[PDB]
Amino acid sequence: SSVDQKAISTIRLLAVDAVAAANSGHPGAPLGLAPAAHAVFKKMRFNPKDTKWINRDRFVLSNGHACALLYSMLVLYGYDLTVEDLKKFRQLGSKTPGHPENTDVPGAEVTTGPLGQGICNGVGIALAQAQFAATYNKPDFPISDSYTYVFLGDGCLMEGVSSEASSLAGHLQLGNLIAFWDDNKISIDGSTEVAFTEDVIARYKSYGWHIVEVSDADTDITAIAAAIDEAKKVTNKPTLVRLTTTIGFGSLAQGTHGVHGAPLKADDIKQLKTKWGFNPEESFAVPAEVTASYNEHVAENQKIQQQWNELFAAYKQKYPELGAELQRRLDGKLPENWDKALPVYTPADAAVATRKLSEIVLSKIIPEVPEIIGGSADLTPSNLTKAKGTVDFQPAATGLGDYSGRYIRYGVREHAMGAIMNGIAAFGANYKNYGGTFLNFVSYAAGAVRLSALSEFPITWVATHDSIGLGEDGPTHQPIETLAHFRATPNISVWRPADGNETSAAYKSAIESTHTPHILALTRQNLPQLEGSSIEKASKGGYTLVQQDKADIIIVATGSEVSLAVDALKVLEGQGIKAGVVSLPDQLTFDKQSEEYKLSVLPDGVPILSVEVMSTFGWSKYSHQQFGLNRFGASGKAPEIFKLFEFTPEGVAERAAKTVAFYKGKDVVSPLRSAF
Amino acid sequence: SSVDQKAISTIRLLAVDAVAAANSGHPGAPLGLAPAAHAVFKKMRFNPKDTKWINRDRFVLSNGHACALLYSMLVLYGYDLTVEDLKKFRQLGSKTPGHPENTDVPGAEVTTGPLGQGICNGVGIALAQAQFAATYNKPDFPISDSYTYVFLGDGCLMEGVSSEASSLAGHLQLGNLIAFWDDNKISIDGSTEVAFTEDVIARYKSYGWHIVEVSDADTDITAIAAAIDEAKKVTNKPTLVRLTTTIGFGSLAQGTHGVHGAPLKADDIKQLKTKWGFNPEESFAVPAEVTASYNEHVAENQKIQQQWNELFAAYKQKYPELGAELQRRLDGKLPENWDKALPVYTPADAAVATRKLSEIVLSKIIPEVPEIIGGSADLTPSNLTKAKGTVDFQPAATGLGDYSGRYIRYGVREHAMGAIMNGIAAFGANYKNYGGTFLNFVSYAAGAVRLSALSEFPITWVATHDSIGLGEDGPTHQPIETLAHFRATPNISVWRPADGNETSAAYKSAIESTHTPHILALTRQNLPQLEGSSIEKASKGGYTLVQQDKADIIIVATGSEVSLAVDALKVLEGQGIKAGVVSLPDQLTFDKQSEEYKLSVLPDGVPILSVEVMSTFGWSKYSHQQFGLNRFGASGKAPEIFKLFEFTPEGVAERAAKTVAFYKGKDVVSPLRSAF
Ligand SMILES: Cc1ncc(C[n+]2csc(CCOP(=O)(O)OP(=O)(O)O)c2C)c(N)n1
Ligand SMILES: Cc1ncc(C[n+]2csc(CCOP(=O)(O)OP(=O)(O)O)c2C)c(N)n1
Ligand SMILES: O=C(CO)[C@@H](O)[C@H](O)[C@H](O)[C@H](O)COP(=O)(O)O
Ligand SMILES: O=C(CO)[C@@H](O)[C@H](O)[C@H](O)[C@H](O)COP(=O)(O)O
Ligand SMILES: [Ca+2]
Ligand SMILES: [Ca+2]
Repeated sequence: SSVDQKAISTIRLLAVDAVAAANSGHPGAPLGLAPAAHAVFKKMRFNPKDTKWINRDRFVLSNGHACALLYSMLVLYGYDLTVEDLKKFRQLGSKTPGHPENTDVPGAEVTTGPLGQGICNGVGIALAQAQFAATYNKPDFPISDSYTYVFLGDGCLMEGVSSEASSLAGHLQLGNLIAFWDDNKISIDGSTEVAFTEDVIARYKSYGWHIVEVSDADTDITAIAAAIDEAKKVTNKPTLVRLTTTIGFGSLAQGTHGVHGAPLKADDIKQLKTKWGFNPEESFAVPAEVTASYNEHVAENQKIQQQWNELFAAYKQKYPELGAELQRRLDGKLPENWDKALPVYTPADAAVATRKLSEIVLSKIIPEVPEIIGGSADLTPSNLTKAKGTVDFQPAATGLGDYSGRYIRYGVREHAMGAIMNGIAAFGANYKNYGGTFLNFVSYAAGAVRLSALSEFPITWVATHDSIGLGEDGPTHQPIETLAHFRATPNISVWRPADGNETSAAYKSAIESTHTPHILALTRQNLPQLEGSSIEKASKGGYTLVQQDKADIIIVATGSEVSLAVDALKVLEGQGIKAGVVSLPDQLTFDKQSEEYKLSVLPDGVPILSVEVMSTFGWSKYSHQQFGLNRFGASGKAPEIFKLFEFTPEGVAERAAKTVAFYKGKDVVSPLRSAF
Repeated sequence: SSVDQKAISTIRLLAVDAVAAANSGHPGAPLGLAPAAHAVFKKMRFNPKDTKWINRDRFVLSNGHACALLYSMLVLYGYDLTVEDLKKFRQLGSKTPGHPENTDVPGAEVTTGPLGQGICNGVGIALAQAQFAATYNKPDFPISDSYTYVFLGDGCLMEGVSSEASSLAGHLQLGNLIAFWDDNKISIDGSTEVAFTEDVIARYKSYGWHIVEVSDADTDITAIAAAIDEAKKVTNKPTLVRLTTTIGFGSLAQGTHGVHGAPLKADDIKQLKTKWGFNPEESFAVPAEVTASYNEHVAENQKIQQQWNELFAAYKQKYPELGAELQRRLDGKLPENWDKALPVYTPADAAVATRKLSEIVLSKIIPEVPEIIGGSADLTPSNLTKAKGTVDFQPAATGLGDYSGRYIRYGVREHAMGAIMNGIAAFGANYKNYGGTFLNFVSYAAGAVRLSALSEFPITWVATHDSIGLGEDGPTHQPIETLAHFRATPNISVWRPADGNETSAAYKSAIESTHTPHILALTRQNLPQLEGSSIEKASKGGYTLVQQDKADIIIVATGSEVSLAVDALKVLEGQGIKAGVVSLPDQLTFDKQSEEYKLSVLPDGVPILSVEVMSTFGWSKYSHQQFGLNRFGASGKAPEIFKLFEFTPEGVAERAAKTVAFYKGKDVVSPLRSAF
């Protein structure tokens, strides 16, 4: 009460002092949201000493620039983050980076800062919670009953990705999602009147959300707590709580854009402290009564988790099969020998498009690995991402699925699908989740994909129609730059399998992943089964498909161009040129192999030509010369497009012959060599 | 009447026959939207023989997969597109590609197919029209009074980019925008009930749009025409017309997802023809009464344009200064010697961040070039994109600006900003428009940026905070992959100027552009004025900044790393190594120079090391070894991040020395050489 007010002041002043010490960062939203943070964390169930308790409530700061607020809460509650870490806010190597990162910050569920992402991550956490609860809960066994609390600002509400995810969350009736809009009428460019005058509340009602409005969120923590209680009674709608706040509340500069994103003036900090009963000569004060009050809540939460552990033990007795499955998932382990379900092919099998091979893999592994769920952005019958016989993830009230379903209809929402996948991964419980679209439209989701990599989440894009091989839809659909973009992003495995065995290797990697997102670039068109491919060899990312001791040239290729390279080898033989072929289904996986393995694939002393029907960027890592497509495509029958751009056996052979000639009398060393 | 019905049938059957001949494409939405297309084009003012008449109404097919409908309208109205072109729908090299492309299709204002883009392009066309009208119209001189008509589907309404643009368009009170939702309750994955159950109409009202609902848009062309008349009376709101249609109307498979995206069965086409009075044995029928009726409307429109030409002549008499400016703009010519306003610097001038240099350029050229308008995605005081003293583009009713304003508050809406910029460029009248955000968040707009390149639109991104040099905001804000992504996209000039003179060259290129979008990657941090830079040399895209005959190594760098390379040259001199320095402010501009010019910059016989604090992808085009940053960044003071990653004079010198050693006794040829 008095202690509640002191806690709020403590939070506010820790945040302002952290910004002040860094002389960098964002004091405004922390000042405005400290009452709400105090109220929400008092309602949340969490263990600072076990950040991975699966039935914890989750908190996401979607307005991630406000992270001094989050860090202050985590410090006050005794997470593995201290006042000394706050004093190192925004400093190189600290645990308090300028935007929250789940890899570095204990209690940061996701990485935010790029606006709009966190609320979508919250949708995914809530989606996973609903699916998890439907899969495991039993009468008298509420294994999963947690909530997902999200703070977001005007910036997040302006980013289209949040509209996508909010439309979908309302459709999915996600009643355990409770989001709070920091309604402070200020963004970087000033008043929201200059660019953001829509009726946000009316829009959220149009999505099927419940609304609670708190008119004085600067002080009315009673109403904020009551809004949470109200939201919990509305079990079939996500709730948006409108928190009408003053940005920078208490500052001389409150209610202005100047308090958004720069440190307060020293005299402003002094009057903040004196107004709230603190010592203006002191920084980073933590009144012991605040610590005590917060510790009481932690102790209660720890007793809740202790009881949850006993509930889980009793669950394993009453439901031994589900209990063992749940234990395995919480231990982060896939089913024993699950990969024996992966399809295997021989060169005698028929040609198949890698999108169809992907369908077949999914159909075999989904029944074996319950923690696989996924969907498509309105391309299910084109991406081939649904296993026959599975049920869609939908609220049962719709009649269209159930929360125990495993297939998500994302609609035409690639960016939100990407960020929702990140939230599903962030939920934990070993979820291995995927999302289908055309490769060219993965680009719509770049904001989220990049965060999958930075956050180290094992999400998977099923990215079909990978090239000019899709044909008639034409250049607005045909990737050119796309693989280069994602390969140039740290920590993305970009698999472009050539055939059945390679597609199984790509899935083995994607599903086994624990820290690396995957993009599977798959074909519309049929490709032959290759002589020399296997799951084992393709699992190395790059391998020698056709070994030619005494090669005059090695052709390195991916996907649809491996078969082309093999056909070019035969043309070259007729010209008296001996070629080897390397298949490079994943450059990242290949890069992580030993130097000796990599040199066995790309040796010294032989010219290497790359062939891939998109950008040549990156390919000089593996080749001396590069045959690619650095112009936009065309609308026509796919074989005619390939002929137009000379991606034919003869066109490849011609460039291979020119490569052999270009290096005659030169000393050639592997592209893997470098000066540093 | 009877002729109206025959026209609608003609449109429907041309579209279905085009799909049938290609055995590829999308018959459903063309069948459903033919009544609306017929009605809208009858209300539109356009000249098939002058696609660039500046006061034409514009039409945008945002659901671009429905382009057989658009092509049928263009053929029937006598644009430079014939039945023979329709017979070549989706065929290599035809003028009827599988999605409309403004470069290839007469009467296609923009390139659509990637969902959500076209409606945003329409917002930009309407924005430009409003700004253009406010700038030039005078009493009795309605130089510009045209409308922007957009067709869009459920897919476009699900893509977040359309929410961004619709929020902004409602805020901007764009009363000459009239959009039509194809409300057919079907997408690729089936019924919209599976993923898209929001109250679209309520959402559009929340943005401040006017609504008209047409309950039977399969037949009620009277109500569609009346909806247009109603929309035109609402001058301070964009209008959404809900067209309740049956996808594939008339087909045996109408009302199903199967009619969305594959050819109809032959017997289905036969019964379509017989039901509508056509010969089932005939394809591509064009009844002469339809041609006649459409020609009447063209003739009336041509008389309207003829009168507009006389109005323009009278305008030039009454308002000679504005008239000459308008003529110049319609001739596609910038003001004579406008570039004399570009700022010029010497090495004696102070260090300045290239974001601040950009502000100064804009402040000098905006007063000289009226066709420059632009804005920022809620980063105006950080991107520095507004010239002091200019007025924002806002409806005057808000009191916050005027439609004659030149500065757009886009809000936190990068993707819509990108697509709106494309629409402003598509309007014509020599508009040279720009949009500011942080470089890392240009990625949120990749869907639109790619279309800027494919559409050949001279738009400009003012992309500040380009690297780890931004410091404390950390890795969620620091570009790594971003330049590689856009450089790998065909037809994007990616300028990364090092200093004042280079920044002026970058703007000279961006503003003179007529077919190439520009991204200007600009710094937060200060950089020195370079000895050896000039507008003239930087205008070549790459140039020798420090010439060293007898160089042991050449260091090629961009942006902030050019000064670093110059400092490394001094360290190397102390180690007995002579270096030259190349500055490469735009790789695309450089690539377009003559081979002899390029070789004068990157000669044979000398190792070349690239230095740029982001991905090394692409750099092997210009260098033998590459020093870059292929991992994510860090949150800290920027100079400490540079030190951590060894982007220091000593760290560059060390790698340069290792490069010299690596090539000792090797024959080195320019990276510009290739085997083919
Ligand atoms: C995708 C993206 N675009 C731009 C930014 C730059 N940026 C950070 S905060 C911010 C404005 C935030 O306004 P709001 O969310 O209302 O925060 P508040 O001012 O209330 O603290 C912007 C534009 C960003 N972080 N992410
Ligand atoms: C950004 C983007 N994502 C995905 C696609 C793939 N695609 C084309 S049409 C379409 C569905 C369109 O549904 P709707 O707009 O309702 O069209 P209709 O079925 O009514 O013809 C999809 C998902 C695309 N063209 N663009
Ligand atoms: O327009 C689009 C996607 O941009 C879709 O309809 C796309 O054209 C699909 O290829 C068609 O629906 C046909 O699908 P598929 O034969 O490629 O599986
Ligand atoms: O959080 C964000 C952007 O992601 C913004 O507030 C960003 O941090 C800006 O850098 C701050 O507002 C400070 O701006 P500036 O000093 O870099 O111009
Ligand atoms: Ca705000
Ligand atoms: Ca539809």
